[PDB]
Amino acid sequence: GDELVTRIVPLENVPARDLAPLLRQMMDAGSVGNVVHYEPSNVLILTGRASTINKLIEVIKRVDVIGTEKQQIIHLEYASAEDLAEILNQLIKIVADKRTNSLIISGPEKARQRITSLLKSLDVEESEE
Amino acid sequence: GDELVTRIVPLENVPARDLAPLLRQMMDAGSVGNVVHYEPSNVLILTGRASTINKLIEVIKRVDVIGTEKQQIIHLEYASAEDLAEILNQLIKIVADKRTNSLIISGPEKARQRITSLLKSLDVEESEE
Repeated sequence: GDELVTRIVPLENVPARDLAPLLRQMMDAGSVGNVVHYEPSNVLILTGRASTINKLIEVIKRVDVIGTEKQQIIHLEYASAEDLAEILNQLIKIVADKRTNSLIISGPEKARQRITSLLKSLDVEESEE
Repeated sequence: GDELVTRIVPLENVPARDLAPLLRQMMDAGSVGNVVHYEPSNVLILTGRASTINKLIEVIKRVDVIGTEKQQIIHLEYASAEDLAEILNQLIKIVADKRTNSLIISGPEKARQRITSLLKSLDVEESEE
């Protein structure tokens, strides 16, 4: 409740700077005794009573996983990598592998899904004949 | 009704910035206790009583799907891809595939429809003889 402790959550996805008006606004939300502060390493360090920090650290993990963009690298079944590169690149990162033939992709999980749906569009090997 | 809660809808299609006069105008619409705020990740975070947030989050999903432009990639039946490229490009994105022969297209659903109607214009293989 009123218990004043310091507890520290980074925003890894984004530089935490963007919560400085928000979180010292949450200092500015209620009766003070609060500290919000920022390392270059992008950890967000807090001090405050138990509730103000409840919804402060709420803000912080929030802006973390709602600032998500995260890595995945995926196979390419048949089609040559350079191609699916050529298409998706100029559609507006995207990495190709011919040796093991992989499409490699970054973004949020919603980038994961959207470009997995582009993949599912073309995973098919053409019946060139 | 009067229940004050924070609830958060992104505008994925557009950067949510364009609702800052609108939604803090909806703070400014009625008796306050409201917060509207914006992540770089383009999620739009709200705080307010149940009705003001009813029509606030209304605004937000609204400007989402009315800011729609969304992806689809489509086959090309016969005609070479470079061609239908050449025409539609210089008509004022548009991606070609010769290997699997696909016309690839971005836009709203209304871009979907309009250029599906250009497609239906020429899907036909010419009787070159």
